[PDB]
Amino acid sequence: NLHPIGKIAITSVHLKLPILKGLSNDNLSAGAGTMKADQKMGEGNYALAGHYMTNQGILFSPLKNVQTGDTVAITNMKKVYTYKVTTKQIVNETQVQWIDDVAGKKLITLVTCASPTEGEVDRIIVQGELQSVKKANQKNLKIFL
Repeated sequence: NLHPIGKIAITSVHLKLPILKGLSNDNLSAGAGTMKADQKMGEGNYALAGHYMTNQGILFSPLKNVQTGDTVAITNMKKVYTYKVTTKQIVNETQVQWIDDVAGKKLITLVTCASPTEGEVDRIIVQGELQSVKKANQKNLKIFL
């Protein structure tokens, strides 16, 4: 009953998760939560956060293995938005500007803890630039199966 609004896939690290609205603890434990109220796929800077791991095991920790040039795809089941990773950084939690819209860019920004340890102050940031928007047909949706 979290009601996913989409899905994210990063084939390079075998990540496939629901996208959920907002950063509730439940959302962050189940998938990628939207970091801003008003963001839209394929527009501005689409920001998503998830826990590094849960009780069960890994969640967003595979971000640590994502490299520049990797593709990240999201869908709302209407269109598929494919982004190409332009940076991966470990930053301090205070660097909130990473999720801000950037004039003349269409970005995705993925955020998780730098580690599972108590009171971790650092975050893994994976950011990418929109490469394509395609109709959510069988061919383009396959990667989300």
